[PDB]
Amino acid sequence: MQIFVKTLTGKTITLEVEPSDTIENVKAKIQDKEGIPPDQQRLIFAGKQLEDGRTLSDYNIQKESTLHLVLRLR
Amino acid sequence: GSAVSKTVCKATTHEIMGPKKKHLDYLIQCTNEMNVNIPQLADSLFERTTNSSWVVVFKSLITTHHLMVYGNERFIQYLASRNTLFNLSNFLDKSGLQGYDMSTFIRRYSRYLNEKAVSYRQVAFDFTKVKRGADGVMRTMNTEKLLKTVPIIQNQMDALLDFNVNSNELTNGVINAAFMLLFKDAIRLFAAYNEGIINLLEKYFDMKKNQCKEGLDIYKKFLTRMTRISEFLKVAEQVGIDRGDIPDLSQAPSSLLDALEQHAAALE
Repeated sequence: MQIFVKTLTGKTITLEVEPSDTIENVKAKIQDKEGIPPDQQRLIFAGKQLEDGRTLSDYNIQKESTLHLVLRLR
Repeated sequence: GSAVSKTVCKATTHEIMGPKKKHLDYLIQCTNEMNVNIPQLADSLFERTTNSSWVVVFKSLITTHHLMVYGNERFIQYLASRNTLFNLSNFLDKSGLQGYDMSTFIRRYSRYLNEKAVSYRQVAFDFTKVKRGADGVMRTMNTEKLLKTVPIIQNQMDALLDFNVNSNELTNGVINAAFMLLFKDAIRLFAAYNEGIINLLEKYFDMKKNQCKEGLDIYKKFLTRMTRISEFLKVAEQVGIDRGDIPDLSQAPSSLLDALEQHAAALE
């Protein structure tokens, strides 16, 4: 499936994923498309920061859902 | 000197047209020359706001605005230091129907230049002229200054959107010239505002419980201002402005309130 990731500067990313993909794996794929080190990526959905070990399906992230990327300091 | 005051009067004739470029570019030239009597120049422009014609008064304000944007910084610095700047809270030109219509717009525009001057005094720089981008002033500001600073951006914005003109009221060359300078300030001020917000939202998740409260109210205000900025940008669209010059406000971080509220909830 297709999900979207909107950054604070306004860019919207399209990412190819599966509902079982970990949040840690989703960040690694954001690394591959945008260059952002996973250790500086806050991912947010339904108001909660998303935990690295939990999966997309654990957070109800389905097709066309939009995650928010907030950059962080190590 | 005598030439300055005479070019000020040329910028502010009773001709129903905005100040002329030749007179505005000369005045900009003035501000940058070494032995400029900035007070005398400013003094000449205030003197022309004492006039009874709306045409004169509004063109004197437009010239001042023009000179704050494009003149030497020394001009905006002097205006921001003055005790009283524009005292047009009671201005009314009863001469004709245009005067009556344009007098409310003079009162509002005079208020907006005063706020622009107060904004500069309060942070000691022009929000519309500071370095943009990921290493610019507003992106990199540290937390205390950021929280005191973004509210001053918002107060300037509010005074700009209070000009509140409809496109079908931009019916002569004076008010249009003011409008186009208001538009230029607005997109630059919104750029500074969106940038302060980005920074705020990044820092928010490592902030102290009571900085998140300041920051949360800043953000809620940012969202209400953005609905009113979009109405103003629709007036710009109507008048015919280049649509590549109008910001796309869908790119602003406008859907994070929930994240900010749950995170303040957790901090208690």
